[PDB]
Amino acid sequence: SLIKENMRMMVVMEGSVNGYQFKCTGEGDGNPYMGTQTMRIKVVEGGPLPFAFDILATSFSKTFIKHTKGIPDFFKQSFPEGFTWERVTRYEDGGVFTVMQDTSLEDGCLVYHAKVTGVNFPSNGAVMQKKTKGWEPSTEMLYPADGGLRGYCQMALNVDGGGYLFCSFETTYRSKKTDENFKMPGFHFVDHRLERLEESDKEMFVVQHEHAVAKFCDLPSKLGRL
Amino acid sequence: SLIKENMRMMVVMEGSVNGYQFKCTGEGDGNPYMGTQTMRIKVVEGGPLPFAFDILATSFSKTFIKHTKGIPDFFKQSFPEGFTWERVTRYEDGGVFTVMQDTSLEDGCLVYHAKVTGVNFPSNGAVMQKKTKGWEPSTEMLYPADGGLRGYCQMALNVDGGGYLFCSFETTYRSKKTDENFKMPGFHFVDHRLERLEESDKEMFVVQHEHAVAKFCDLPSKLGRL
Repeated sequence: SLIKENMRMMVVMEGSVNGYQFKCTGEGDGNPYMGTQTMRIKVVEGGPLPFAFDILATSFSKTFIKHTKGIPDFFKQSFPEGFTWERVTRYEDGGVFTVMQDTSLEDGCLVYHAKVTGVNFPSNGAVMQKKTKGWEPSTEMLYPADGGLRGYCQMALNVDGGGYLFCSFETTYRSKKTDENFKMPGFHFVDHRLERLEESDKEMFVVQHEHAVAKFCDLPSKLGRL
Repeated sequence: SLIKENMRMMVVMEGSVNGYQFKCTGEGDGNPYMGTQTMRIKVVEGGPLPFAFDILATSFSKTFIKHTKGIPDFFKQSFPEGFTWERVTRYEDGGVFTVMQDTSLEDGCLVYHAKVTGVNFPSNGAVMQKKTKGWEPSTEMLYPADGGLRGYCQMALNVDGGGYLFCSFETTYRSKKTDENFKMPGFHFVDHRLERLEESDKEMFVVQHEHAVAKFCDLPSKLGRL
């Protein structure tokens, strides 16, 4: 199959946050069926960034989700054509981060192109003041909609002092493939845990890891529901 | 302890939806430590309601959450004083459901008083057209805030035709107890599965059941985090 037990990925991210232009590139690898992946990222233009790199974290890889309980895999099924994802993240303090991402497969390497736009981040907020300390894990809720797959997520960002900064997002994943055999998943969840393993040069070099698993609620049901 | 292996509860809910006044009463039983509970509800004023009972479901019981390790029980620790919860649920189609709830313990029985207000529910929406078919399970994300415990949830309501209606809410849980020995939990999740077991008389009688468990993310961590 096109998606092997071990896969490499390359990324280019370009955009702006509060009008500040920047560009990042990255390369990594992972085990798509295990739901694990690692990415080494460099800020190639605009570094050192005047905002917390944490806001870019979720924009740097859907092919690396372990699918349990027979939940159809929207992403792995999309190759060789690939897919796109579009998202809007709203922070509790006004900041909004919108992304349009394209995922392709070239010569056996996954290729990502993310176009990002961050707006209205408060000048004295943790993001613009670089007082963030990584994300907590989260649970995404998904279901078919708008000719694709819709996902909703709520996340908490650790901040200096021991508090948290909340944000939520809605995503629409769209397949570039037109296949009679394509199997669409139904309502389900994806547990995520994105952790920063390393960083250097005022966040101009960052190493991120993510573990993701598609699953159903583990609680028993009185009606025989998933 | 004040909260026993088996507990009963009594509830009174009064308020309005889109200007329509109603009142409900209920009594239930559960096992607080197992995280299970059942409530038998009757609409005593305004029935049959012109809106889907489903929108009231989450307003009818935090004492019934299973706890294993690492997460102190904000709710069970609050007795005998009890606690309150305040919440705002926003539906993707404009409807907003706001609640102020009081939880007390009288003569060994849990007593709930919920004051609710639903506004702007679209006339032709699933709620006002009574085309809803129960909630999917969900995962609530919690952390300390505003002198209490903050909770965020995202829920999907099944609707006639096989689709879903999305909503999300933010809650603030406040303990009525002042105790220097009170242990505040840190960041965690609560998995919920609320199901309707029975109903009759155009929803003038409803039996709901809920299973809830406080937990950390299931996924392993690369950094030894919880």
